[PDB]
Amino acid sequence: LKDYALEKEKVKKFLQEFYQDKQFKYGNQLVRLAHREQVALYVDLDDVAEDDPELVDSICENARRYAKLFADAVQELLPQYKEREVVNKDVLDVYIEHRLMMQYPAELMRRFELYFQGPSSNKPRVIREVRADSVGKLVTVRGIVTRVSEVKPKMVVATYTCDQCGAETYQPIQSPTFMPLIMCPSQECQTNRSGGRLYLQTRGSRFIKFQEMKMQEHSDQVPVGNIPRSITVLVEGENTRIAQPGDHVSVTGIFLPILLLSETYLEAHRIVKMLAASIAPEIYGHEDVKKALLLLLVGGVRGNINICLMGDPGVAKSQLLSYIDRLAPRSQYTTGRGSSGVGLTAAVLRDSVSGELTLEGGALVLADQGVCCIDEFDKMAEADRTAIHEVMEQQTISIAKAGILTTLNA
Amino acid sequence: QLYCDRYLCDKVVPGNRVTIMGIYSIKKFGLTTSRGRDRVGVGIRSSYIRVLGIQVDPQEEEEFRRLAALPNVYEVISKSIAPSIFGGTDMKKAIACLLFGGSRKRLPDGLTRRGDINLLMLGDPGTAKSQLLKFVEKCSPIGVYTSGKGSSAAGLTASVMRDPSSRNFIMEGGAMVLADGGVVCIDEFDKMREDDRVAIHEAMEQQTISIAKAGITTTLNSRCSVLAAANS
Amino acid sequence: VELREAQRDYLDFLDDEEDQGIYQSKVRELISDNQYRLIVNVNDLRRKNEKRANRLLNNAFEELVAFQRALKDFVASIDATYAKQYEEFYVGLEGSFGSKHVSPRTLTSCFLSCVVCVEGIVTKCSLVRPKVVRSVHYCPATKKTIERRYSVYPTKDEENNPLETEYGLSVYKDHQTITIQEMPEKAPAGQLPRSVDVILDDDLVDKAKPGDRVQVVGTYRCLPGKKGGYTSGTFRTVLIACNVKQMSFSAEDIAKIKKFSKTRSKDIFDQLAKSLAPSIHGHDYVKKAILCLLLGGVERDLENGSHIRGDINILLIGDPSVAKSQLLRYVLCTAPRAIPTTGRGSSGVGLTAAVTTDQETGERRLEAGAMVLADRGVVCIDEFDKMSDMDRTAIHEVMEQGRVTIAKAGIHARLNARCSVLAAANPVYGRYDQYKTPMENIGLQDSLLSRFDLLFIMLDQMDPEQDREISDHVLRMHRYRAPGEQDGDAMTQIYEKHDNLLHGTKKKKEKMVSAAFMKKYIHVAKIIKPVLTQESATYIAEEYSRLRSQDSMSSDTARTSPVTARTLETLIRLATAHAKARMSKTVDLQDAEEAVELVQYAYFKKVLE
DNA sequence: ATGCATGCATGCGCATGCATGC
DNA sequence: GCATGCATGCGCATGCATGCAT
Ligand SMILES: Nc1ncnc2c1ncn2[C@@H]1O[C@H](COP(=O)(O)OP(=O)(O)O)[C@@H](O)[C@H]1O
Ligand SMILES: Nc1ncnc2c1ncn2[C@@H]1O[C@H](COP(=O)(O)OP(=O)(O)O)[C@@H](O)[C@H]1O
Ligand SMILES: Nc1ncnc2c1ncn2[C@@H]1O[C@H](COP(=O)(O)OP(=O)(O)O)[C@@H](O)[C@H]1O
Ligand SMILES: [Mg+2]
Ligand SMILES: [Mg+2]
Ligand SMILES: [Mg+2]
Ligand SMILES: [Zn+2]
Repeated sequence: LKDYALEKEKVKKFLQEFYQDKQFKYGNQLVRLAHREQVALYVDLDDVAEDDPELVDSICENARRYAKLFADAVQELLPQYKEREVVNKDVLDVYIEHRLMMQYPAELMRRFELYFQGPSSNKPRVIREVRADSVGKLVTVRGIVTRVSEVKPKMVVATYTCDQCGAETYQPIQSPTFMPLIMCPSQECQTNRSGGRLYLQTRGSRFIKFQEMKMQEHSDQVPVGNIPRSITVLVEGENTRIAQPGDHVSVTGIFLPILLLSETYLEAHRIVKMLAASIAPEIYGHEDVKKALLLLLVGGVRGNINICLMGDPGVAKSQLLSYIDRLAPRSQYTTGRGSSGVGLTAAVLRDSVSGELTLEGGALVLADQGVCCIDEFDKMAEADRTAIHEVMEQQTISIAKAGILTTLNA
Repeated sequence: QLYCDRYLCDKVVPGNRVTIMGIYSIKKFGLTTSRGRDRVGVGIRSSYIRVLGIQVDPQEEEEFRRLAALPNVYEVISKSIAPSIFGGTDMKKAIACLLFGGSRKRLPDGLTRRGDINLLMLGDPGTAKSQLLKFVEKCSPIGVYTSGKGSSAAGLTASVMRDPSSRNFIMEGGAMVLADGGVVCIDEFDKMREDDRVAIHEAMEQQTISIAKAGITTTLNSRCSVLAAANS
Repeated sequence: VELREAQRDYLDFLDDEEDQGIYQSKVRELISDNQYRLIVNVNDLRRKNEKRANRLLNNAFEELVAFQRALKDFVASIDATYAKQYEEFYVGLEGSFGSKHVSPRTLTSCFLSCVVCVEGIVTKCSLVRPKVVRSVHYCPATKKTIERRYSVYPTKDEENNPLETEYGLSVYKDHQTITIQEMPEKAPAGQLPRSVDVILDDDLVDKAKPGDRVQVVGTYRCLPGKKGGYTSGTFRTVLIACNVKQMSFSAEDIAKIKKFSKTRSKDIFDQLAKSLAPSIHGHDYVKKAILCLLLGGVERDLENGSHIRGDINILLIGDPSVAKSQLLRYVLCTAPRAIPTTGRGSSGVGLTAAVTTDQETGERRLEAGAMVLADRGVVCIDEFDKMSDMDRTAIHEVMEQGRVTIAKAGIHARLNARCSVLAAANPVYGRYDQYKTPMENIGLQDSLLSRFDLLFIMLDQMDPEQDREISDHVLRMHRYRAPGEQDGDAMTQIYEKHDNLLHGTKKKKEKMVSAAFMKKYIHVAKIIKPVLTQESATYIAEEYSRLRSQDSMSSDTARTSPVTARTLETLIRLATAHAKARMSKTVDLQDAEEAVELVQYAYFKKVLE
């Protein structure tokens, strides 16, 4: 065991004594955060390595506690660096100013979020190997995003106004479901025993963006004869709208369970994305077949280009397609009937959060503003060929079937 | 509904014709208010029968040794095969030696060699071919009779499915699978379907059937002698 | 008193170092390997103490607890430093149980509270879940910490102060549930199967997968009726596993392998090819090709991420009764991961993994196909001609790059399919017509043949001497009876013992290699990674150029398969396999010459007028 | 202490996709 | 070139069992 006051003081002095980068970065960050010119601050654990490394291990073992400690330390440090009022203040800032002018939960007055970035010395793990030993620790995972949910608000602190008094009641939320209050716990109502009833307020309450996403293992890390496993990641704060389906990402986060069995999930902190005619030097010849690929990659000024290669077997057409798929930033590769029909166009599926139906696109939708590669084109079905022709000539897909009536941009 | 306890379990395979002696009783699970859409029935208890009895619908060694020790066993066996049918002594002898059958042999390399005999008959209608097949089916300790295209409610070869409710691999016993070491008689050899025709090749050659589906790969054993009839 | 005596007996069992024991070395290895599970043979315990074995079999929980306590004490005595990490150790069991070897169909209540062994196939699996052991809570208001152990979740302090949970300080253990079904090969025909439920904890969670054949040893227990004023009197039975085994190496045979290699060298490949299958007469080139498949090539990966295939594919075509199915069955028996898939037995959905929408959760999951399971293995396809075109198109991707791409809206994946294929097919006319060209007889598209590496044509030539030799061999094999078996009854040295019938009087000058030694040598050779030399590269290139230019030097002979760029890779792969045949490091000239001879034999055939 | 919402099959009605047979 | 047989997802309602919040 160890007292948290000493470690809080150490964090406070660390946030103020890290000039060794020459400009004082943390001073500027705190100034921007105090003047409402910045809404997110990220802490480098590699930067902490200059100080005592025991703090790094403690954070890696009890990340949530130290995140809260950092948030409290930053909140306490904010008043010192303040110089001026808010230039342009919004509704929440108006409520904060009015409340200060006239105990309040810390997160209610707080308007910033803190996150941890994993140390470079910490080797990334595998989705298959994260187990009970990693519960509560800080981990780094590399994978591919497959499903993403829409952005929706989520309550943080609920504010209630009484029927017969001007007092405002505050209720923190730390559970997926919460029980609303009924009676007024205000001192005036308690003394008078009036029994007034509270009413929820949307304006006074605090909301944060919420998102769901799913990740899968890379095909290289899959063991012999097995199938890639999937993990679920929650996104909140400014980290929202970063990940998209089909992208290769690396996420640093915390492994936490949900309630004696339990279900696990990940809370994200940092998400990151992973002549000149020298395409595939491994292949001899085909000098005049490589400039066309370069022009296809560059594109025109609709200015799209479509290229087809017909050839006898054994001249290695597939390797060029694979190289093009790997080189392009947004690319999709199809082999044949394994991704026919529903694999292209789009389909309707249930939602994880809303519980309703939403449209998820196929390979063509994912390859929007990118390059798509098709192998064994002559073997495709008639419907797929018609869809490909529609994409080539019109650049939009039209779907009109039972339950689906949409026009997708491709 | 029937309830079996202790040693009475597994004594009956589904499909058997049984005569059961027991006690006619009713279920007792306390009391409960009538539920569901219909509440007309009042004071009705489900009934069942508690089963207590089930009936299913060394000296011979010397007799068999004496029968086999004679010098004229072959003629006696040949005459014993369908005495009602006139002629066809050679066919009767062939049917008898098919019924007795050969011997299977394994090898150190792990390969196996067939120990069963297969026969084919061609002829004009009215030559009493189906009668011989029925006699063989009745005489053999294990025997199946089919029409080439399976049967009324059973196929010629096995099939594998997965139950969506329980996620278990259910196999439907085919005509070839239902017989192990017996004789399978097949009339109308010409009208066989494509999949069955392909499978019977492996069934006759290696006496095994290999079935591979999503998440499963199995090799069932079918050690069946085949007696077939066909038309011109 | 009884528990203390059992613990004393268990402690006495382990101290065998002064009695030629091995368990002390096993414990030392476990400490070295950071493992906390020991496997003890039941047969040895029964030999040393029959009463303790009988008590353990007839009563599991108490005896297992006592044995775990004894193991804890023993590990403490050896190195108490290691015992600090883990609270308790776990026990594994092995051996022959006899009457307790019970199939899922024969499980009864007579085996309650006992230790049983079952063999089956896995059909249902569940997600890995954590389970709480200890909980730690902290009170920010009073700066006090509380501890709870589990074998009610506190939320408030004594003065109603809120409590904050410390997830990192808590202890969790893995948990999973699986289902085992009776194997269809043993279940009675026409009857529904029966299944058992198994619980896996700690390090045994990730040792099973659906569609796999396993053997599980564990205790059999009932589950008590849950809370209620009225009980039905029926309890559910669930197996608690202690050891799971995947049904399928020596120590001093390394000296034998080294001696045999350093002695024979060049003759190694010839002897291995000759002794492939005594039960089959002739077809030396086919045996050599099968041996090359068993050895295989070398997979190469480069900086740009490009992939080069290292597997070989062989297609055999010929008249009926030339022992092709026998060779396929022998390969199935010998190969470690061998899967037979006939023409119409499995469709494209069975050979290739598919997507199924799970009704329980609403998600979409992947179910592996036949080729997906056979990773780094062999797939045998009899009656290849009967296969539909679409299945061939699906198999084309695996034959090209050994990968499968699947995509259905909401999910997309790429699975590894690095396998090798044996195919057996019949001619379109039933029997191979000598006069007609091979193109008409085979009746296959050029792309499919090109994706194959080797094509073999076998003919049943009715030559009197060949017929005499074949009849001699067949009747010698048929007359053979295994030694130790009475006549008329119904139903490891490097070189096999000579037999008067299996080998013959003339063959006394030579001997065949034993199956087990052959398997070990094949595995060791497959481990080895050879390197290509500069001398062989120019020779191979020049011979490839000669082969391509042979179009003007083909005389009256025809070509079975077109010559493309894949033929050079086939040459290199066969050379690499032949280099793997004998334990070496570099590719030599004769190594490439053997592959060149094989290609010469396979690719060209004379046409009779 | 009691009546009800929910978890787990199962029938119903339907549309959609893959294979083939004339 | 197309209608049909054979899975399979989708959406839904209905019935049987049980477990406890007001
Ligand atoms: N011009 C070339 N240079 C180098 N290698 C080649 C060339 N042409 C073919 N190859 C080799 O031949 C093989 C052809 O296989 P693949 O790419 O599947 O052919 P295709 O794409 O025509 O089906 C490749 O592995 C490649 O290494
Ligand atoms: N050689 C024979 N001896 C006695 N009865 C015969 C003979 N040949 C034919 N029959 C009679 O004629 C009928 C032939 O019908 P069936 O055996 O069904 O013909 P198939 O089998 O060729 O269709 C039988 O019922 C049988 O009683
Ligand atoms: N060269 C041979 N040596 C020994 N036995 C042979 C030989 N050729 C054929 N046979 C025998 O003939 C049978 C051929 O059956 P099978 O292997 O199914 O033929 P195919 O595979 O050509 O259809 C085998 O059981 C085998 O014992
Ligand atoms: Mg290609
Ligand atoms: Mg008839
Ligand atoms: Mg064959
Ligand atoms: Zn009030």
